[PDB]
Amino acid sequence: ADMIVAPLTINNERAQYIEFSKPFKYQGLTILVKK
Amino acid sequence: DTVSGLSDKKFQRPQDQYPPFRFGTVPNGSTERNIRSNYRDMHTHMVKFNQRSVEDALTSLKMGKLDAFIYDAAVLNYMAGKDEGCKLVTIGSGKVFATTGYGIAMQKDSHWKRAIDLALLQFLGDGETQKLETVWLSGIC
Ligand SMILES: *[C@@H]1O[C@H](CO)[C@@H](O[C@@H]2O[C@H](CO)[C@@H](O[C@@H]3O[C@H](CO)[C@@H](O)[C@H](O)[C@@H]3O)[C@H](O)[C@H]2NC(C)=O)[C@H](O)[C@H]1NC(C)=O
Repeated sequence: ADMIVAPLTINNERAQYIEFSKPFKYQGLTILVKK
Repeated sequence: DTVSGLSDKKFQRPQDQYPPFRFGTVPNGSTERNIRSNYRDMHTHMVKFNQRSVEDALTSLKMGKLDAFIYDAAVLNYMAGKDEGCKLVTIGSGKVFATTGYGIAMQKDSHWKRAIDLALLQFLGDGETQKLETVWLSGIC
């Protein structure tokens, strides 16, 4: 592959071997509960 | 709320009999560039600005000089969070227009960017930015 166009999360483990781009959408982490 | 953001005809069309006027937009900073680049009609109408920072603008608003303030997100949120009683911003989850972020500016293509950036990613990774948020940026309301 030559590019990844997908919801890829930016973190320390990937930045050592990849040159990322500026984020295009900010997000966090939640949990799912049935209601 | 009274205004639906930058798409409301009140802002978009400054020709009302009751002309909701003079959002702060301290001149010759950053958001003024966005306003003057995208839609020139506010920038033409918008001349009753503030000559000082948010500190003077908030008291001017409280005194009734102007009824709307347009500025950054973090600083305005902090100002609203630290106040006697409360002055309410528009709907906060939707009050972040033209989303961006702070950062460090260096010289063009310097070798520090490789290390300081990864340090920042680490910092956001271990949660050490979080208790800084608790310590330095908090309010009662
Ligand atoms: C935005 O850019 C301006 C550009 O200089 C910054 O300075 C303001 O610009 C006006 C217009 O050029 C300047 O007026 C000057 O005033 C002095 C003293 O009255 C006069 O002798 C000069 O001939 C000239 O007319 C002035 O430097 C300044 N405006 C005022 C009222 O002092 C300005 O700092 C930048 N940022 C902001 C937030 O405005």
